[PDB]
Amino acid sequence: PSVFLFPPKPKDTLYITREPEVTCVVVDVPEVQFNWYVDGVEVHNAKTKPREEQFNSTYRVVSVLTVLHQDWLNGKEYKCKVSNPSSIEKTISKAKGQPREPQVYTFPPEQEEMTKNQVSLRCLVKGFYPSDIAVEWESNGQPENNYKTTKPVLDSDGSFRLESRLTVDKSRWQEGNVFSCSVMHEALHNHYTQKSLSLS
Amino acid sequence: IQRTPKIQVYSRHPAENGKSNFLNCYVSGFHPSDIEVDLLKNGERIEKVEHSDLSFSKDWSFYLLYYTEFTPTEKDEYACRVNHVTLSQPKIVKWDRDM
Amino acid sequence: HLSLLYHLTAVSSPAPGTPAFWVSGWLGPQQYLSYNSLRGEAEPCGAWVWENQVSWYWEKETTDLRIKEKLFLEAFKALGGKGPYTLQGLLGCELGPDNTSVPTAKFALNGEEFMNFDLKQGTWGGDWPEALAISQRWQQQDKAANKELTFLLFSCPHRLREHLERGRGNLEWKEPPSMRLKARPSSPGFSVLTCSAFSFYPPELQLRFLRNGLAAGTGQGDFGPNSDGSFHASSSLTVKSGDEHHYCCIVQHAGLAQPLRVEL
Ligand SMILES: *[C@@H]1O[C@H](CO[C@@H]2O[C@@H](C)[C@@H](O)[C@@H](O)[C@@H]2O)[C@@H](O[C@@H]2O[C@H](CO)[C@@H](O[C@@H]3O[C@H](CO[C@H]4O[C@H](CO)[C@@H](O)[C@H](O)[C@@H]4O[C@@H]4O[C@H](CO)[C@@H](O[C@@H]5O[C@H](CO)[C@H](O)[C@H](O)[C@H]5O)[C@H](O)[C@H]4NC(C)=O)[C@@H](O)[C@H](O[C@H]4O[C@H](CO)[C@@H](O)[C@H](O)[C@@H]4O[C@@H]4O[C@H](CO)[C@@H](O)[C@H](O)[C@H]4NC(C)=O)[C@@H]3O)[C@H](O)[C@H]2NC(C)=O)[C@H](O)[C@H]1NC(C)=O
Repeated sequence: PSVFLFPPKPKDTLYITREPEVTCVVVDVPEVQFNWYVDGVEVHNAKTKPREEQFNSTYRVVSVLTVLHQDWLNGKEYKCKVSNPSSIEKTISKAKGQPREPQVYTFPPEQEEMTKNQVSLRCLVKGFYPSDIAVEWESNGQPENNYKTTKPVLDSDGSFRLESRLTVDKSRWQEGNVFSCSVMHEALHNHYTQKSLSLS
Repeated sequence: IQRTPKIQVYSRHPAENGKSNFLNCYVSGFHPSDIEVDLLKNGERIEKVEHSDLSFSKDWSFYLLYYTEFTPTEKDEYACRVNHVTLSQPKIVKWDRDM
Repeated sequence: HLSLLYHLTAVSSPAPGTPAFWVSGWLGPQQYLSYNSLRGEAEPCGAWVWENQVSWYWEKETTDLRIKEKLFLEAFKALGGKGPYTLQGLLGCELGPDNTSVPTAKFALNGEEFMNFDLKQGTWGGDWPEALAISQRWQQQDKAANKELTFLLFSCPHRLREHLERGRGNLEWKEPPSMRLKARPSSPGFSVLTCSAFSFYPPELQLRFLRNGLAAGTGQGDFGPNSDGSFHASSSLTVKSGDEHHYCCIVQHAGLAQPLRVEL
């Protein structure tokens, strides 16, 4: 059997009314018992689901620890010890280092791509640290789903960067609708900023 | 976050048989604030039970005192039963006189 | 350095026949004040019931806590979002050496600190999106920030000074503990030594163990209130069964002139 320790979704770390959780998954298993530690000290508030059978006739066991928002932000370490030869430990945490504010740039479609059923709105996010970030889009203040975002990638200056592309219908753009790139990062004022874009 | 209640059971004055006293069940360190507390005599609930105001500590976790006027005896056993969202089953703590 | 702190709590979904908003008021470690949304009236608690107090004091506590009731319940509207919500507030003041008042104004959402009121600026703020939403709703409501400013910089310091003059007794009260020291068999070869302090005030108390007059450690301590604003504590130490009579328990307390040695 083998373990995989998963960090909280960044957006959950940044909205105090969302539930950030570390997910510790045990694969290729007959019963598993978990221990959890926060900067060495053990805690007892984890929640284990029942094992479940896979196509390949092995059991998968999942234990989740809810974490204090400010604890995750202060770089504390979450250790999930799996007991079943020995115990296997895994540890996870937020990267240490001077937090840095994301820079956000929006790019309208270049007339050339315009002659199409759909057009692509581009959002560049860079100069940020750590890599924990969430990106969303809105039209006239209401969420959009039809977008794609690259993984944070480290840049030559030791900061991270990332691109997001919102595909929309040509008409919706040419009717002059306000579109927004929304970025959630610990280093932003109230963990949120918005860059807005509309046909000039 | 969610926080599981700590449960202490103690008398207000030292436990003397025959002498009138108060039995306390202090429930603390819990979140959220919705919590059910019963004081038991011989594993059966006491109806004439009062409580302090639901309050909270510097860490924002809530606490609450349940108390009843009683007169302990050699034979009689008291306990505190607690239910909270963080508990899959009710939690029962017996009064041990030592503490 | 004595403090007056209100502990305020609102919930978006109160359980049947419990209040959506309630407040307990504290002068140091004693509750002097109770208010809830169902009764709608601030009331003295225990000994403060017969404080040498002015005729309108309780009407003015009521007025202020009703404005806070409305404010806390507006905050939920600014979140919209999902799940049920708990907004808690820790608002008060403490006296500083040269007739100065040091204020406190923190808030927590679902059990976690997220927002404070800046008394220099007269504004709500915190590091969190929910602090932006609630601050903006509050800051825009006519005179909210001014009554918050007034509650903390005028009302809390005056209330504190009046309670020091009119209720000096209540705060200087010294009830030293009644002590017990019992030994119970735990594991074969071993006993648990429990030192217990009953019905004491104030709450600061130190329990430690000696073995033949040498420090044998503090043990593992618990602490709790009684119904009457007095306190209880115990400390347990595990010991060699057949060794119990070599141990005693020492208690330091503001009520006791010299430390008190409790023998088995
Ligand atoms: C027998 O069957 C099972 C089942 O397979 C299942 O059967 C059916 C359904 C098939 O479809 C089949 O494909 C299924 O697998 C097999 O079980 C699998 O075992 C393998 C190992 O052999 C596991 O592979 C690892 O995957 C990691 C990533 O896993 C995620 O992504 C996939 C999708 O891409 C999902 O399927 C997984 O479930 C994981 O998904 C994540 O789940 C998290 C927890 O639920 C989510 O987080 C939580 O989300 C919730 C709500 O959504 C909350 O928000 C919580 O807050 C939050 O915590 C998360 O959203 C979700 N993410 C995504 C993207 O979906 C890999 O990371 C890992 O590879 C690393 O480690 C390897 C060595 O250990 C190494 O070789 C790799 O190179 C890689 O190394 C890493 O590389 C990065 C690169 O930057 C580094 O940064 C790292 O440091 C480095 N790490 C290390 C350790 O070196 C594995 O490849 C697989 O997870 C597991 N599947 C399941 C479902 O459990 C079993 O093996 C089968 N046997 C066979 C076929 O022989």
